[PDB]
Amino acid sequence: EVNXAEF
Amino acid sequence: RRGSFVEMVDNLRGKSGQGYYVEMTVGSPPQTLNILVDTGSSNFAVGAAPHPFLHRYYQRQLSSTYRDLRKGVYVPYTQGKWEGELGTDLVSIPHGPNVTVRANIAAITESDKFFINGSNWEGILGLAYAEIARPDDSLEPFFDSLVKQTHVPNLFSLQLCGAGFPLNQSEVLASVGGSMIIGGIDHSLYTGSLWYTPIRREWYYEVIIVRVEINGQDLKMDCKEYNYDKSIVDSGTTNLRLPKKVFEAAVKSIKAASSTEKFPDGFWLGEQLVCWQAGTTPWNIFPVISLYLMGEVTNQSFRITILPQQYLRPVEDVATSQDDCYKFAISQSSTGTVMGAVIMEGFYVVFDRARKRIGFAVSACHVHDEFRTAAVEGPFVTLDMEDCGYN
Repeated sequence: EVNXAEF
Repeated sequence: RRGSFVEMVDNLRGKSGQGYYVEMTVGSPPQTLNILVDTGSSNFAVGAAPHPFLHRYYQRQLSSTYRDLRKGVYVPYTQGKWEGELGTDLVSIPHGPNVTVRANIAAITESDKFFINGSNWEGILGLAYAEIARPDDSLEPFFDSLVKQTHVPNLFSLQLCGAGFPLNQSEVLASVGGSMIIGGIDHSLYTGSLWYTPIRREWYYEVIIVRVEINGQDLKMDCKEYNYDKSIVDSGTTNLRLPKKVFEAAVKSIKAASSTEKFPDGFWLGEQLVCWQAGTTPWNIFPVISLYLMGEVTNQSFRITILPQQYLRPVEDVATSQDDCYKFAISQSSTGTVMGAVIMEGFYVVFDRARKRIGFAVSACHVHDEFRTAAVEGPFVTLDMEDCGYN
């Protein structure tokens, strides 16, 4: 699984 | 009917669980690296030192065109993060436009849960806007440099192609995983018409969802909840991620629709696979899911509809048996809706930056069966859609 920029 | 950007067609490889990547070269002489296509970020970065999962990496000391920016950069994502050193160098996309540009590059020197074993990619290409680039928006994103330095139109489009069954690393390597058309729209990649939704703000590729249906049944929530805090299109995220309240309502409705069969809670939480005897996956008991998106015309919306062939992600069995297995690729989010790869696999997606809009059309490579197909349909008379946007 990938979960790429913070939130 | 006709596809006019053949050199870029089929230039991607990968799968939803590990990302889709395009071949690129950096430096002089050219160093070839596989780069993940990420519309959810804005930094161009490449592994620049050995790592257990990297077969190759960027060696700055061997590029005569390398320029050191003498500045560190740190980028954390929803999952994964890396630390790097900034610089610029010449970059090319072999199966892309025939131009070379000088772009910012973050040479990754440390990382955590970022690179994936057997993914075959060694870098990331953040295609979103400067507003979310690190350290700040003064660091020009790759696509911006590309458009500023060439005549490439300010648009790109993505056809992510899921196989519908699992692929090991060697199969991923030998198979076509899709297309990234830089500078245009290739008409052989979709069927039907392209419907466009406005990009709400140029930071992430943010859109507004105005209605959600599960097998035609309205989830019936305040539409603000669907974009609670934001809704983005992200090629670098596997799942369709939904705000906590929307996720709970959606799961309740998907469980009620597929209730002829019962699955462990672990399945609905996206943690455990479910398997069926070869060829017997009961597609028809799972519902289609429709997301309605704000249209470009006032009071008009359109919908994109995906099938369980998109939201049930193929995974290899524990014993690599002949069963067909999957994980539920819909999960909760604390940072808004994320239209990830499992949504994008149903459609040809046009990131029309020049006209600040995103186009959707049924993909010529979406997985389906003989009874149902993914769909993009419109228009629907929809009111006060901007009320759906969260501020």
